[PDB]
Amino acid sequence: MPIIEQVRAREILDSRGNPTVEVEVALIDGTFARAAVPSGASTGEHEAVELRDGGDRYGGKGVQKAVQAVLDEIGPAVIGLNADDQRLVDQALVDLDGTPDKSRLGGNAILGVSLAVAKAAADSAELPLFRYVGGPNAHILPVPMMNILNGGAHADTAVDIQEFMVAPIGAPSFVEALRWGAEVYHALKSVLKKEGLSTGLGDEGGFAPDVAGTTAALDLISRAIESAGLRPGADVALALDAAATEFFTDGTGYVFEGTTRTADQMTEFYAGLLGAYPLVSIEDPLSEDDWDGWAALTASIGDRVQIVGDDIFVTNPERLEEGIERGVANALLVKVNQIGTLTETLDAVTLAHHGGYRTMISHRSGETEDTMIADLAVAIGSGQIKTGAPARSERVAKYNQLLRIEEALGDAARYAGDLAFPR
Amino acid sequence: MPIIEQVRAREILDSRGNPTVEVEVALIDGTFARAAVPSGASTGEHEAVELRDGGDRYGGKGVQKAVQAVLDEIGPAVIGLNADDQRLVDQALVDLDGTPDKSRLGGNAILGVSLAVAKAAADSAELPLFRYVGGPNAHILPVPMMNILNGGAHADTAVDIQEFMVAPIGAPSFVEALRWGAEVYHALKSVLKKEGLSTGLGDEGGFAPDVAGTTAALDLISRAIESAGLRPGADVALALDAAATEFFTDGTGYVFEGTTRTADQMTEFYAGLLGAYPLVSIEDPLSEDDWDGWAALTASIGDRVQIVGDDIFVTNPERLEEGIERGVANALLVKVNQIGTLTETLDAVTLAHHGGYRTMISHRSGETEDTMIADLAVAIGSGQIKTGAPARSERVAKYNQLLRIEEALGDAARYAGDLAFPR
Amino acid sequence: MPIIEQVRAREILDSRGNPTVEVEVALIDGTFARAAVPSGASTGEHEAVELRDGGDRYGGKGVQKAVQAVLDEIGPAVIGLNADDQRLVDQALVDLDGTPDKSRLGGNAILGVSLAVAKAAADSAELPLFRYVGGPNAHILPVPMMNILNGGAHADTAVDIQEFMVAPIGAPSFVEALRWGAEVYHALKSVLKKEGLSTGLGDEGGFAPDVAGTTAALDLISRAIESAGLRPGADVALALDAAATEFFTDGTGYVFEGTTRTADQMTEFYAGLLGAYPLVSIEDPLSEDDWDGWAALTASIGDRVQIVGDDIFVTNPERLEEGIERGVANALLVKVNQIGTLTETLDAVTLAHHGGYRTMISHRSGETEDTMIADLAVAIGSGQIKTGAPARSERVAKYNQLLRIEEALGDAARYAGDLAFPR
Amino acid sequence: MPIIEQVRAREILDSRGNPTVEVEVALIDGTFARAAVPSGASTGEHEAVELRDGGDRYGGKGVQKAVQAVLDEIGPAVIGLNADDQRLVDQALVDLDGTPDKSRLGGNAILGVSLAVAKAAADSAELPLFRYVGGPNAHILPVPMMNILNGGAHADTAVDIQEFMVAPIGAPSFVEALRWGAEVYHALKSVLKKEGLSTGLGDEGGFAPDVAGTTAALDLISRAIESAGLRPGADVALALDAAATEFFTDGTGYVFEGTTRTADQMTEFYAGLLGAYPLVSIEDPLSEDDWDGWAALTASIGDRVQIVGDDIFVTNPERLEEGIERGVANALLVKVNQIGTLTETLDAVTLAHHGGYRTMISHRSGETEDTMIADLAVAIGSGQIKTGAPARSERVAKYNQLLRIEEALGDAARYAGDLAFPR
Ligand SMILES: [Mg+2]
Ligand SMILES: [Mg+2]
Ligand SMILES: [Mg+2]
Ligand SMILES: [Mg+2]
Ligand SMILES: [Mg+2]
Ligand SMILES: [Mg+2]
Ligand SMILES: [Mg+2]
Ligand SMILES: [Mg+2]
Repeated sequence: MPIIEQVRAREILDSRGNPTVEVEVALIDGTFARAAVPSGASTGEHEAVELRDGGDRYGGKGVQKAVQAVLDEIGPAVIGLNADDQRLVDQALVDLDGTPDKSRLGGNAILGVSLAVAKAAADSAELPLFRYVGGPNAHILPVPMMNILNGGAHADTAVDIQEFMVAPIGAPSFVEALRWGAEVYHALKSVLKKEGLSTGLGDEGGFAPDVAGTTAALDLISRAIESAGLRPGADVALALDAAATEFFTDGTGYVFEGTTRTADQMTEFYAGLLGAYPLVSIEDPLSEDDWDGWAALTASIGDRVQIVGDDIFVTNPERLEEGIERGVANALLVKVNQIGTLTETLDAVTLAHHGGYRTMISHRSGETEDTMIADLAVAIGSGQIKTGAPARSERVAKYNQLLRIEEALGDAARYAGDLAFPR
Repeated sequence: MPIIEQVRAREILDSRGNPTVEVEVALIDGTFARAAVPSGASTGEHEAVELRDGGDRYGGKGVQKAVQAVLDEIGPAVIGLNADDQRLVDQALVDLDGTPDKSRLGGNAILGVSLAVAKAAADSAELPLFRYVGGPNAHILPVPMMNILNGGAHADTAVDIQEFMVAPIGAPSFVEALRWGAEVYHALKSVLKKEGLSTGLGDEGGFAPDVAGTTAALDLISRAIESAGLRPGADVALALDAAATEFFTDGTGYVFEGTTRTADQMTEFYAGLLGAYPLVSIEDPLSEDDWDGWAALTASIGDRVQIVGDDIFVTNPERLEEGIERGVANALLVKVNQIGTLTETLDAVTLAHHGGYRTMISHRSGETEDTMIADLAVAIGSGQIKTGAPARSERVAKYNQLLRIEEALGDAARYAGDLAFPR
Repeated sequence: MPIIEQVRAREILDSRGNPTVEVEVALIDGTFARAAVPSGASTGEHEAVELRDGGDRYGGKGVQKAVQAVLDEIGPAVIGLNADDQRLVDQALVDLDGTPDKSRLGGNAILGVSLAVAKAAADSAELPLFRYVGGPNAHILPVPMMNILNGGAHADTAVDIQEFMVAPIGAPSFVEALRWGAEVYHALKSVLKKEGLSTGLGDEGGFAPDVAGTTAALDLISRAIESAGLRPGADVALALDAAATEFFTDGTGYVFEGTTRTADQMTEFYAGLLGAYPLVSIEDPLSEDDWDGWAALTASIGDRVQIVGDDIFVTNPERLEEGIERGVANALLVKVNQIGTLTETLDAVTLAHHGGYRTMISHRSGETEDTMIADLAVAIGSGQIKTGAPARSERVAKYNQLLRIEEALGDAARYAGDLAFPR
Repeated sequence: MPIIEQVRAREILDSRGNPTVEVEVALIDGTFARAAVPSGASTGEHEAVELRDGGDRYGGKGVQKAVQAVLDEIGPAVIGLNADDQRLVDQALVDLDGTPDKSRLGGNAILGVSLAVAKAAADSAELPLFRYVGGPNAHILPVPMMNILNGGAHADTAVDIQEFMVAPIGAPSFVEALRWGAEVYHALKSVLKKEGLSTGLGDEGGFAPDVAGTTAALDLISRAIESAGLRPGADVALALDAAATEFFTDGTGYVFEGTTRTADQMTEFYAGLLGAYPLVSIEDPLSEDDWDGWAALTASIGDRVQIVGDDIFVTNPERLEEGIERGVANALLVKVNQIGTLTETLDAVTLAHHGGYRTMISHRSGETEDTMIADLAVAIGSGQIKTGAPARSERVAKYNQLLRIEEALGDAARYAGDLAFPR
């Protein structure tokens, strides 16, 4: 039966060398699932809170407190519930915590137990995780948005756009899309090494060279796409993650490239970018509190390009409805550890689907060898995924799992190429 | 394993005394599921073709040919595939037929095998059918739209609105919604018996009295709602199924109550109805070819009420996209036997979800003791269902199955009342 | 029964974005294993060769040919053998190939099948992989040598030594050793900023600074160790990977720091290093063909430091015996894919144990999410491991698996700290 | 599961008619393994002591109270541990005893439980007892060293060496080595009968003739090897067990053959023997405490012959490290009941492997029908075994078990002939 019997937790290291929680759920017969909780560089004001130790051990980032919370409190609080009742167990956890941010028990411990329970339920049904979480109709493979060139808050560089991403929208299958992405990645590596720029990978596997500006970066990416043998826009498109909050001082304006601008001038810069390049999506173009500027930008360019809300929404339904009503950000970015449980994740992605918003399962800066977000991007049928460059196998494990998913589907699979970017 | 071993078929009677197909799929384990194929009265032409015998036996409606087709072709054509690969088996069937409307093998045989395969896959996973088809997040119980008063193409009467439906949107749970529906039904029965009107149930369990007109019918329904002890609009709302095609002569106009009117005057009549009554939804307000009039009506009153497309769309994605682009009919009506397979059903309901359209799992005129559309309306989370009045247990089996579903969910369940009719 | 039933391979991406092989050997019971084959940055003249595709697809590095080889020949050539007869299957493969380098079938396909059948002959007995491969006495956790600072043939800067490593030899347990390593890593990450340098991770997770020379690098590392809160030598030692072949022009001397030197001069440089720093191990100090210089260096400084043979031996027993005879390289470096199969690895490590040589299970430049070298370094009881810096979770997966191994052992485990570097 | 459930013990007779202990560890599954504890003719000053009854029953050698120690203390003290954790259970026993030589509970009541659990941690995994203890690479069949001619402390004779042994190093396989040993044995039996001597078997199956001097014994053995059809040195070597502690009066000297001699004289006697005969190994050449003479003898001839201590080390790691650092003897005998547990045995054999010492699993004077030392000599890959002459089926059971092992290996097996005696 799918009734929880044991809940264990241990402390491991994530892809960046910081501690994190690993939860192992054992069912009565022997079904034994294991899930590790990813982490993020920016805490925010609305996400769930990670319960860190604090002090001098591990630089104050130990998670012995969350491990102890799982081993003494959450364990018996879920031992005995029904695995296939995700909403039951997740409401149990959310009430056992009792706070609107889950900070008393930490979002990481709760998410670890939630995810391991979902994995054990999918293992029990003998379905594969994507089939369970998505049902019978889970057949779509997502377009990998590969962040190949890093800037902004990741390195000392003039550019302040965080992530520059390519998207192989013109590929016939998913495996060919992965091949094109890897080829563009190596072509860009060669192009960089040619101009005496640094080829030291950041935290996302993307490069961090000292480029002149955003336009020079996009032109370098276009050169790399051309050198691979493809056609920009018809085969490979471009995408941005601006993260304007990382350079927005409240009440003065967005200091961009040494020139203070209003929301209007940022929208003009974005319009120029969209004109001169085959951009298909921009993520967090303005700050997460400048709602009026966001509505202005959605009116201006919000039908020639996809507008992804990464920080303005925190995968919270309560902020998602408020952004739906005011006509902003016709796209969501689903990070599973910004909400704390799988159930609220599915609810927010449903709420964003029924509002005309595309979604995009995304990764964190500190990931692990867990490849669940691939299964989750296939199950919910998002048709987009953002899980880094084809390097640093914490990022490549996701692509490998998507390859295995496509092979397991077989003739049923469909690649969501160019059907995810109509504009 | 979920690999198909045997496929049988027999000929049974539906709720109206006409033959239909019953398919029994037996898996290797011992999982043995059966499913019967419903059949409606009105064929919208675009929908899949129902392969009948023709002749003198059973009035020319025998289905011995579909039974033979299942026993000689489809059986070995699916024996050996993987049950959980719904899209695999359904594409196998659709190619084995080879026609754009499945007329060579009939939509009924193909749908019977599809549904029995889905039932055996859900039984294999040991999940319940709604949990399988909907995943982990299948928790919403739909608002039952109970057709209590029949007119139009169902009896000799001055009214030409086909179905008059009530909807308990104000109930706290699903059980109380069913109770309120049954109480309104019996109150209306008493109100009818008082005025010496006929209490002979039609094909939907609804009554067929010789009332003056649409307004008199709605006033009688409001009297019945008041006599039950509830408040019209706050507790119970009203709904219409016009089926205008049943009185639309092409090139002349909608002959309503002996007066030929254009689309404009029909929209004015509908606006008057919406004003004087708490109508929340109208289904097929105009013909299925008067696209311009439909766009006009969607612009005029298509934000004060729900516009359900029953015939203008036939659960076909190719017509659904075309109706999406032209701004028409912000609601779909999902009939499983108008498309022929479960897979295309799920695809059309997905396509209508991501377009701002609410859906509504619906029944046919000739049903059976099969309660699959209840599980299907819970799984896809439509939040609405149309399965007749609480009588004629081919209609009540669905409500009973929804009660069992709610009991099995428990604390996780949520009634979709007042969240499915914002206007 | 542990008899092989199926063997199937697919093509995936490794940690560097290049293709590689992944084999999945199922057993007649249900045991289903999976092992991906690593590949290094640079190979030599004596190891087994990888069967790459060549051409334009994937930059000429596709492995579709090795996948096809597994699926047509290696598959049926082992289906039916006994899993626990590791010495049977590996000789079967080695004869089926027929060449001294496994060129006909590629070392990668052979190694994939070897490792996967080993992971199934350990999963069958329900033992854990380390307990199987090592027996009942497998209880020692190795000292992690963490490559934190990269140089030489990687960042093309003024440094020539390839890998600078730290080794927490003074820790009480393994988990504290991992903590100390991570803390030294994060301290160096800040010392770099405090000396105006870059924090771009290389291929091993180590940093790529533009520091003056070798001595400056060791001084920077010592500063980071002091800033972490530990004591150099008593808590944390140091290590080197000279990789002399990358700067040795045959017929002339080693070109170091811009000067041509003889073997004697390099030995004096290494002695000056051993002087002012707590170096415990140097790897490949001279080229893999300068045997006489190797004997000289072994007799000179082979009593005060460990001498690791990385290229002078390729995990080949036939070269290992010769290096044993002439008195060189008191330590071996075990890379599993430089010999092509598990059995030859076990034989070479046995041969190096019975000769007074310490061993060190090592990683390749392109790894995957496979964590077999952790189990293998616990099983053979090497007491040392070299698997990169605590970053880039293709490196951190090994440390996480070693943590799980220590937790599973419990009181039995012993950390081999300060018992692996007597000199 | 490998969790101990029941532990029993009874008192049986060994090969010499003295009582001994027989333990029967049972597992929860049904795994039921028994193991009898051997006992030597004479103990020393550092082994673990046997807990004899003392008194008049069985000549004071009863073990009725070591049988009781297992049924009242050790039983519940191990019932519940994990079989595959040899380190765990063996440390549990060693602490439950609490003495430096296991005297409180006897070194026979503990070793029985150790062995009978290991015979269930191998029976459970369905591996054979030799694959478990040695892993997957256990393939080497040892060179049988057959003691065919007894002298010294065994019979009233002018011979001073204890055991004269032959070793078929030139055989192609193990079965041919056993055949050659048996043929030499019968040839010697015929030569003895033909030269007017006695054929009374000692405690090892070897003969006890009344011959004069060592040289005459080696000449008899060489004549038997010649008469068998072989040639000394190329086919069959020779070996000695001086056991010189049995005639070393401390402070006076090695009185033998009517000459009191110092350690220096014995080295010349051994050198003369080594010259005139093809000796490959001498066991206990000088004494249990004459360390300086041992170092001298190791310097003198310790690279032209193997030096076995057996008594100078007692399979105790503590004395082994001292003998390593002083580098006295090139080899040791691994007697499992001189250390008390299986774990400490493996630890000492590992410690002596990594020091340049070859090992030799050996038997005791009083053995049983237990054939564990064969499985243990092939698992640790010692390449040598000393288990008596091919007679007295307590000694032949070991050879029969090695034959079964060689048959079960198949093509994987390798005979360690002439690779175990390079000198
Ligand atoms: Mg962020
Ligand atoms: Mg972002
Ligand atoms: Mg109809
Ligand atoms: Mg209708
Ligand atoms: Mg190399
Ligand atoms: Mg190296
Ligand atoms: Mg003795
Ligand atoms: Mg002896």
